[PDB]
Amino acid sequence: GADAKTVQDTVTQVIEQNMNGIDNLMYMSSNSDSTGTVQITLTFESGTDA
Amino acid sequence: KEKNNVESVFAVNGFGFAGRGQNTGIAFVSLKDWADRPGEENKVEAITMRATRAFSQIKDAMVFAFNLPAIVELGTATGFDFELIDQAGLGHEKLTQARNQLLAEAAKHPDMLTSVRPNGLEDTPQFKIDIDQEKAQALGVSINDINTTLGAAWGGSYVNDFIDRGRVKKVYVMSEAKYRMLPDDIGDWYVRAADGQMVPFSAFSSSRWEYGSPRLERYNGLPSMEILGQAAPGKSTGEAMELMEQLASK
Amino acid sequence: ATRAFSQIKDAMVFAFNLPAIVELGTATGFDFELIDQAGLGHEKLTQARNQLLAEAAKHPDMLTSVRPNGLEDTPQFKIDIDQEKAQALGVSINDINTTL
Amino acid sequence: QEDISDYVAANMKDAISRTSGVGDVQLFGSQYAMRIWMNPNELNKFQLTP
Amino acid sequence: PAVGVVTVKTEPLQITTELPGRTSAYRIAEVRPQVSGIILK
Amino acid sequence: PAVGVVTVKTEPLQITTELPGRTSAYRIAEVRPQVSGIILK
Amino acid sequence: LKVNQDGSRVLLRDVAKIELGGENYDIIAEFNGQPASGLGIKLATGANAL
Amino acid sequence: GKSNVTEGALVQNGQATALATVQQLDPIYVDVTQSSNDMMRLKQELANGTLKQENGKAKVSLITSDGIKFPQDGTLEFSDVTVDQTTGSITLRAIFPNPDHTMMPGMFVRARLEEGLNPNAILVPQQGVTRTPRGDATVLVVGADDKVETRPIVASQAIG
Amino acid sequence: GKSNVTEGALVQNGQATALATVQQLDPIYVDVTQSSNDMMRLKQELANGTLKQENGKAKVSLITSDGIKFPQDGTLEFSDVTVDQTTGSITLRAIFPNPDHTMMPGMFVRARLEEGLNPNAILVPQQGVTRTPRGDATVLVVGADDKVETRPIVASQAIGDKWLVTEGLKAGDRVVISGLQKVRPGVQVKAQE
Amino acid sequence: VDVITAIKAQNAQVAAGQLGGTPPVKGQQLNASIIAQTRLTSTEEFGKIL
Repeated sequence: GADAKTVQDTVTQVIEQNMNGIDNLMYMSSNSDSTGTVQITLTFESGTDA
Repeated sequence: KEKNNVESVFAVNGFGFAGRGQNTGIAFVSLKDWADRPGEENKVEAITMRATRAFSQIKDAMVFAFNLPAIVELGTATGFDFELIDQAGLGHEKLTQARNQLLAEAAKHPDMLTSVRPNGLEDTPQFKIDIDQEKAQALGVSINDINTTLGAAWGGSYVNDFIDRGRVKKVYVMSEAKYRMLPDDIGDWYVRAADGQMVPFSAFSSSRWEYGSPRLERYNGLPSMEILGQAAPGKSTGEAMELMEQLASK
Repeated sequence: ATRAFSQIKDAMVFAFNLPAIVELGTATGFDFELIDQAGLGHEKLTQARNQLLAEAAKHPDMLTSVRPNGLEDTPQFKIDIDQEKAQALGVSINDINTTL
Repeated sequence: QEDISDYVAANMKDAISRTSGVGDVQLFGSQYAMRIWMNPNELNKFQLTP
Repeated sequence: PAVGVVTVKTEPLQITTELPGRTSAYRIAEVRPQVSGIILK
Repeated sequence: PAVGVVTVKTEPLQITTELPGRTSAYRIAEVRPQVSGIILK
Repeated sequence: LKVNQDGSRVLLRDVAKIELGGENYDIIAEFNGQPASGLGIKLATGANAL
Repeated sequence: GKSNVTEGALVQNGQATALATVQQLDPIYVDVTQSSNDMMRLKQELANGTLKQENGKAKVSLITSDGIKFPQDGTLEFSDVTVDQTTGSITLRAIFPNPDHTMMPGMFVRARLEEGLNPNAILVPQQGVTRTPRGDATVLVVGADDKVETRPIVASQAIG
Repeated sequence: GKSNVTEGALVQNGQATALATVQQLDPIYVDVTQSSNDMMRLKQELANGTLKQENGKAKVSLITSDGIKFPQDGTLEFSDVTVDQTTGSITLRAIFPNPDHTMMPGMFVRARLEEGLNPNAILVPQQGVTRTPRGDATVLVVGADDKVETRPIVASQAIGDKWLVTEGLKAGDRVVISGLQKVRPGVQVKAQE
Repeated sequence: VDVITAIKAQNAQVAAGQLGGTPPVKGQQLNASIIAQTRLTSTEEFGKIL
């Protein structure tokens, strides 16, 4: 039921502030939407263990 | 004093290995390039030894300058990492007591060792405070409100989050320091009665000093007191470690 | 298809057939990011972004097909609760929010 | 030092945290978090509680 | 080894009860009609 | 270094409290039977 | 905090102040005696620190 | 108003309820609620400023619930000395004209009070105002020699 | 005050809601909520002893929400000894002059109320105050021998940064306050104050 | 339930705070840890669970 904004703030960044000190991170991408949805993608060096 | 070898300082109050807290702090130094720190005096060991010696005339401090180890993952310093343990359940005290029993005896061997200390904390005086909820219920204030009216005014407490410049941070409510600095203000705090009447916290409350250790520690799942220091100049550590093990026996 | 659908109204539509690999490209388009370092805010970015595109779009001899991947703002239905009224009414917020 | 304290944690640490090779960061400072300062006597003045 | 110390010196003390006392009107006396009937003016 | 500058002086400001409130008649009377019985009409 | 049926407004700030501040005031750094805030920086186990 | 009673329903002398409520329209009342120390702050504010002229019977204006401000201001009537124990309420009444009966008493419409303010001391555009670090505004401010020196300030009520 | 009734509204005799509220603000009363157990020690101490008073009753102070003391003090009228059931708290009604119209019926403003004014207080910096054994103030004061000897005592109620301590210490005692490392009991020591 | 909530009520951890904890007043020199209600260690205590 939420907007993307609400989602982003009480969840997305919440998780973001936790995401650290994990190896082979190239980058992290995130999407919040008014569907009440989240997807946070973290891109790791190839051959990094799945 | 050390300006000549010292480029810079980075110092910390409130944080430091062997437990946090206001009573503890630590320093980070940058010295100048060796090429700018000729001779051994301008090399850290003496720099420590000097600073260590001087810091002896400090008051209320255990203040120890130290170089790092070769592998710095295992330790903050050079020197030797030793474990006192409570095997027999002899309890915190004998552990504490029989610990000093060592630092007592070891202090008579500066020939071997230097700057020997515990890496761990002593029992402090905790302030215990006691509800009689009966009186509280008798006064028709519930206890949680106290519990709220307590932890936050005296401890502060976290609530929930907000956003500052596109990112989240934390909400805090707490008493102004001047109102939380003493057992006096304790009952300067109030509670509203279930009938709406405001209730002095001291009314239902009682308190006393206790002790606690600000910290506790174990080894391999047993209570243990680490001890630290160095083999005095000219002394290899095995000599020192060994020396300890002998003193470890008494 | 790409040509034909174009004749429709309202629909960013295209047919596509995915390359040998998502990442692997012998010569296609790029993946770019405007970011907010200062917490400037979205609207500042859009006007920063739309600033880039409008400047971007001026080099067809170099740029082509420069597009935001995402989505423009939309009218919303924003209730501003007068709180005092409610609690002047004795209604509880969460129930209000809840009931919403 | 608080002005600096917070700009760090927010603008830096996590990326510093997400950085390759960084397994842990530790702040010296603190992040801003709203400090509400409770005057008991003004509560009772208003008959109020935390 | 020298030590910081402070000698004894009390004698002087003043303690008081400080707190948000609840003030009230000196005399309120809401006006409660000695009579029934309509309010003219 | 050339900047738009506004030199500050004393500017009288009548901006003041904007606070809450509820409204009432005046004019906020009632009709209370002072005589007891059945309402005929 | 609440109001009245009349609406008289009992506010959060209607008793005590409020301002930003560090999560804890526990910690302080100075640098060369200059007020400071800093980062403890740990190498994640396994990396080339250079 | 309505008939709080219907016909045939028994009545008792001076009974609890009222059969019905008549009400006026011309001058309506809104209850202006004020915070204790503020009313007190302002009364010692009397010490500096105010300055209310003079004609010390103040103007009052409204943003009606639509968010539109009531067409014409209204008379701030009196000052109650009343402290609602749960409130701090300084609550006043500024009687307001209602020719079109748009006022509809009982509502919850707010209201701002304009008191004569002499303390003409300071204002400032926002742009010269540096919010963060917040709690402290600092402005870039011309030094004596044209050497720029900002100076700490207090930026509280942003006036437009 | 306001009118509980507009014109035309019926009223009864001595009816429940008074019509209008008269009031007299020149003087004013401040009911001081007091912890029941507290005032005990008060007379408990005031005969304890010591404590003291000004010989009269009663001068109350004020510091209002501004964080400032009210323009002047006020008179404590009395103490009604009845323990308030749901406040479990004695109340103090101190009539105060309010010929500024500054005070208002109810506040309830902070009232600092002067008290026994202890004639002799042992005030040890809460630095030098180290309890032992459990909850027992141990002062490290070193006598002429300059061999530190921690002399157990009980710190009185905390005050300022220091402990008032009703007992165990005397005047002229040099408090061994800091140096908690270089001083184990009995060790010789060179004082600094 | 009367029993339940009571059990929960009076057997628990009530965390407190510090005397002298941060931020202090300048002129402070007596900060420690505050101790307040805790879980019960013995049946008889539980009986006094009230």
